[PDB]
Amino acid sequence: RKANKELEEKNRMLQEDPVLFQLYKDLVVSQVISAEEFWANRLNVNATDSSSTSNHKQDVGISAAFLADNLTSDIIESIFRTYPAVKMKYAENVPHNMTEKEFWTRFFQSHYFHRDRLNTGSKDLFAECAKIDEKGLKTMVSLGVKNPLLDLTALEDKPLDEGYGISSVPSASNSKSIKENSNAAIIKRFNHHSAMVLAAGLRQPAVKRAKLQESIEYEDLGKNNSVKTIALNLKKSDRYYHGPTPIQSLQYATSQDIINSFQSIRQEMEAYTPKLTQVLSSSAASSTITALSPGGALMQGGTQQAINQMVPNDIQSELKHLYVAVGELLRHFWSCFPVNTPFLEEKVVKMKSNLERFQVTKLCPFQEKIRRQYLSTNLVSHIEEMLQTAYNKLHTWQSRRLMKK
Amino acid sequence: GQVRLGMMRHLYVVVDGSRTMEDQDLKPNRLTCTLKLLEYFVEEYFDQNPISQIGIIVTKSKRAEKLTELSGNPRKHITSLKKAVDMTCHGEPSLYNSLSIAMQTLKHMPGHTSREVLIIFSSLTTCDPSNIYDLIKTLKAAKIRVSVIGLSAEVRVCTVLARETGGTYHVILDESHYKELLTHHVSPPPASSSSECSLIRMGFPQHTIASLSDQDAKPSFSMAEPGLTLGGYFCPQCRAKYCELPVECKICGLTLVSAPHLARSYHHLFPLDAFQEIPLEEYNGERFCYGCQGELKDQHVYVCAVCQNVFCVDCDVFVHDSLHCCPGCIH
Amino acid sequence: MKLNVDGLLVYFPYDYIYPEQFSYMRELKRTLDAKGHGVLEMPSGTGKTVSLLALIMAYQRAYPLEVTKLIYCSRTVPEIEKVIEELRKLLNFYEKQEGEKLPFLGLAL
Amino acid sequence: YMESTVASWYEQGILENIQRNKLLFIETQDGAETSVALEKYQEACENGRGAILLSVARGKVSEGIDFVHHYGRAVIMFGVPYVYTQSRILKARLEYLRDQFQIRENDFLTFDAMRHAAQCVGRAIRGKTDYGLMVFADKRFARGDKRGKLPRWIQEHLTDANLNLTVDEGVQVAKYFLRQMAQPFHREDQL
Amino acid sequence: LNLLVIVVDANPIWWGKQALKESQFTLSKCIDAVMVLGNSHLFMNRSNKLAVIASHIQESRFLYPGSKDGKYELLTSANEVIVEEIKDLMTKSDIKGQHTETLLAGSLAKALCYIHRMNKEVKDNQEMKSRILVIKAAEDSALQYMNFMNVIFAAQKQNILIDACVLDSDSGLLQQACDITGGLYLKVPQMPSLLQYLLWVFLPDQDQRSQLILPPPVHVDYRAACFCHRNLIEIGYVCSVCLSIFCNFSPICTTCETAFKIS
Ligand SMILES: [Zn+2]
Ligand SMILES: [Zn+2]
Ligand SMILES: [Zn+2]
Ligand SMILES: [Zn+2]
Repeated sequence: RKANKELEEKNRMLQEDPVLFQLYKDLVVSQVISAEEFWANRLNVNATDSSSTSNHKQDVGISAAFLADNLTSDIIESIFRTYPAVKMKYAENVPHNMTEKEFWTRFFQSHYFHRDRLNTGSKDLFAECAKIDEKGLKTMVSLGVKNPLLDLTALEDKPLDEGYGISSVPSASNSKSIKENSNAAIIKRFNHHSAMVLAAGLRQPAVKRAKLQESIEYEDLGKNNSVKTIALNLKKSDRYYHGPTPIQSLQYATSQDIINSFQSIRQEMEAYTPKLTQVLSSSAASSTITALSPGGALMQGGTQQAINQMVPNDIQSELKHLYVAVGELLRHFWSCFPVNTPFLEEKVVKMKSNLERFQVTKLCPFQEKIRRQYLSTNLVSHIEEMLQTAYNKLHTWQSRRLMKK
Repeated sequence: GQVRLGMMRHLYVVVDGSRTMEDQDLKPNRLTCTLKLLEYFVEEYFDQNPISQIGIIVTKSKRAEKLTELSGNPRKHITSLKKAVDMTCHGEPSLYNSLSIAMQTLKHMPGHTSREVLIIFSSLTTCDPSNIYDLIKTLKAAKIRVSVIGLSAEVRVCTVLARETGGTYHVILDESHYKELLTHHVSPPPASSSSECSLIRMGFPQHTIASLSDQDAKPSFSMAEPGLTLGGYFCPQCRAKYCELPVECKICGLTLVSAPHLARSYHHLFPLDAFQEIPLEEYNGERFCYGCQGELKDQHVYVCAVCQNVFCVDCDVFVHDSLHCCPGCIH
Repeated sequence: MKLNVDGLLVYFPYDYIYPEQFSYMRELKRTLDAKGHGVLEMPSGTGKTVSLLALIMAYQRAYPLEVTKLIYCSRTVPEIEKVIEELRKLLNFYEKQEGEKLPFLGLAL
Repeated sequence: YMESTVASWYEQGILENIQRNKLLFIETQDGAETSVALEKYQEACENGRGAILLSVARGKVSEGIDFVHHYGRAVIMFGVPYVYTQSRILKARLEYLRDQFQIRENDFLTFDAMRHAAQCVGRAIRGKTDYGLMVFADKRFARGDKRGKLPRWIQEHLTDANLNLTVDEGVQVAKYFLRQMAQPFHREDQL
Repeated sequence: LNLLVIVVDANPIWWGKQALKESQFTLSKCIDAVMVLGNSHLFMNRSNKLAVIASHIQESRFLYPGSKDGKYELLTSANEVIVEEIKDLMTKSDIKGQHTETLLAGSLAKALCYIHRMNKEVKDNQEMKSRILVIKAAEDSALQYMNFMNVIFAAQKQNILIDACVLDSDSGLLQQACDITGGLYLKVPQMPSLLQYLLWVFLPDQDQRSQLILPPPVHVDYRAACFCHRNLIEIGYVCSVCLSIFCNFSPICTTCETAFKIS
């Protein structure tokens, strides 16, 4: 059982697959495989179902604001990633002047889920933060990342040297009323939300110049299509012409013999239409029918399939469980064998492999005392042969380690 | 076949889970049409090379789901494609999630074996949890080739991903055009200089029967819904019964390939001689086409590079498609 | 590619030949032959500065005395920078075609 | 008009559908916000997500910046550019032009609007080997008074079948054109 | 509508030795058996079509391309054209030291393309089943193996079954061709009685063959010998660059002449 946690992980793997559970039970009785080792094999996979996550790249807060209905809906998780400040405020309020249940009461409170104030829905507060932070990024903050260019005022020469020229209304602050002013605020929220969606995903002349560098030149001009695909040249085409299967017939004769055979075949072909071959054909047919018919001699028919047992399908299922358990053990022994590195640690790993192989052979002997004695079948001999092959490789490794010593 | 080709190819197929596949831009719904063409492509890919294997992953709602495990059997992939038609296929697929899992699976596979990923997108818009550009840099570091096929759309991001990994971007202008792209995918691409090339040990398992009428036969069961396996191929390294001859032994890690399968891939090593086509008879040596021993019914002459034997259009098309040899040269 | 105006050979860095470009060059040459301002409509897809500079430079090489100086005016400062960069690329191709050293003076204000 | 149209679109179930198809990057009166919207529009195209930017043809900012072909595959013109708040200065100039020369006041107004509109329309094409779509949503273009003011090279590309297209028919023709240009062009084909 | 194509490997030297032996079976008897089988195939279904091809040592000739005795006119005409073709090819032969054995692969390649042109001629709405019958008396050639393998793959791609009967000795190339195609492989002990064997198994249509009981095709072993020293190995290293079997690992691969990369 090792660690109570390792044992629970092994139990979960056994629960997932019925065939695996039977193999695990046989190994536990044998003691060939540790519960921790079984848990490690179960946890020997790639990543998770969603691996990293499933965050959106557009309209993350505008996916289903107060329309889908903490860590409940994936929508609200994407919204938390989209606005870090809103997520931080929610986390701080969780035990301070508010609870999670209280936050849910606020979520469905009137003027929010009911959309009776600030229109929108559950992204109303998010949009308020967006507009405010966009105005702050246009006043207090600016373009933090600004190199040779990558800016706005610096990108367009120097801001707007419009030192009282003729055009200025454009940004007419003194004139913003309510309807048009509200629409301008909505544009600010959308622009900030797009930046926030980019922020959720990852936890200008300079851009144009980089694109120009990518466009300049070609991959073919650099090298070719797939980098530098090396040419393939074969010194001997003759070796391929020769067949791996052994030559069935290989015989020759003298040139004079070839002339004699040609003369006889020329005479034989000219003779034709014997007609009276019926007597020979009738005698030949009588011999052929007996061989061609399934009854009688000269017929190729085997497939005895005489499995005298109680329930053969159940016996086959028991063998499959034994094969799965033995195969997993053989895979572990082969991994240890691959890393030879003849040393003291390698000898310890080889001793562990031997112990597990011997315990698997004891399990095969117990299986022989089961359905190979009661039902007189379960041919565990093949499973024993696979274990013997692993033992033979272990014996070869021991010989190599002795030669190294 | 002058360029180096990968004898073992772990091609990976990614199918879009977007609602756009459900929308019928073509006369049939795109998801069903693409899956049917993929089924033909999977069968052709396995037929062209038995050693090469395919793995299918479908991303739905930005979550990666493995439609089929990488395997040498085409039928299992075809069954998974039928299941994909059954699936809702609703919500934007995640390019990042599928690529990350596929790349991790490829990392386990040996560097010398060619590792490739094929992606089909029905929507120009791409939605993923993590930035696509960061993943493309990771793919460049890994020994993986990525080819992206857009459906009736051209995407700069997909082209950039393909060029960086050495893959070729493709556009599905027509269903027939998509079949041609799949035929190009079935053919092995030239091996990159970065890709490792090394001799690989091969185990050849001769089939073992039940000796003489079950003479002390080693009756088995399922050693990678079976019965009593008395007559089966044995892995040479571990002497274990195996149901299918072209299956890599899981415990040994040693690929098992039959001699006829190697003979099939011999044609790939040497390119077929091109046949020059002239509408004019041009004093043709033989009125009868050499291949079918019959006079041409149309004014087309095919001339081989060396033998220069006459070939009719039907013979020329068949020779490239299946024969993979010049009949006049064989004589 | 070299283009003959019958007074000089015009060298194109792109080396791309178009029927519209050939028709434009003939019409522009007629405008160049007869002094008197004039308005010419050129398609947006072709670069205005690259096409105009190549013919003007060839005419200036053929007839240096006629034009003491060349002045280019652009509405925006980035366009002024683009004209100078395109002129520099055109000069480099001209330098490869002619003598190894081909000094030219270009100013952006 | 653009702000008013957006407000009407938000009330109807149209703007939300447009947002799903493409990220919205409406231009703003503030210069810094307009530059941020343009940069965000470029970033979405690099990402491959659909990006839509709403801009004013009359505004000088649109004239100053030409959209890159990758950033803006298709350019759409709605209506004919006009100034609602235009002062008496333009009207006085039109009368002065009539007295000094021989220019029709209506013809000058149509020509002035068209030269700005044509410049905005012709930003999709930056190179000979490029694919671009130009769409006009105004009936006057169909009448042809606007078409005559438009440059001759654009008129040669324009077709009677293209003129007065139905909204569904125009979108279908554009989709067919994109499928035809999806396959890569070749240098020999240009020659 | 079933197409049966019969390809016979004819070696003048081997057939001449049979004539010198003076055994009752003769090359003439073998062709007579093929013609009787062909008449029966046409007789059972008018739609069914018969094509007969004979392989010479250096070339392949297609034999197939009234009721005087009351025999069906079409059967009589088909037999007459075959009789003229077979006699002309057999009477005159050219002795070559390089190629004393007839090329079955060349004849098979011609047959497969001929079936392909005929299939194109056949209307798409009507369905045609294509099967090949091969009779081989010539010895197998190691050089012909590369050409032979490609023709088997062409038959597999075109889904044409190949059925082969061997008069004297089973051929490894021929048995492998039947195994890949899935066509039945049979060995005939008595050469004079070959016609009776053809009628029982080869003559019936694929639907008829399932209904009747026919002897199972012989299992084909798979043998891998390295071409380096022509020696069979249970395990052979295969070079990635040239796909060539090696009895033992080689630092430098002779077949492609490239040097294996060593870490
Ligand atoms: Zn093994
Ligand atoms: Zn032919
Ligand atoms: Zn040839
Ligand atoms: Zn090699």
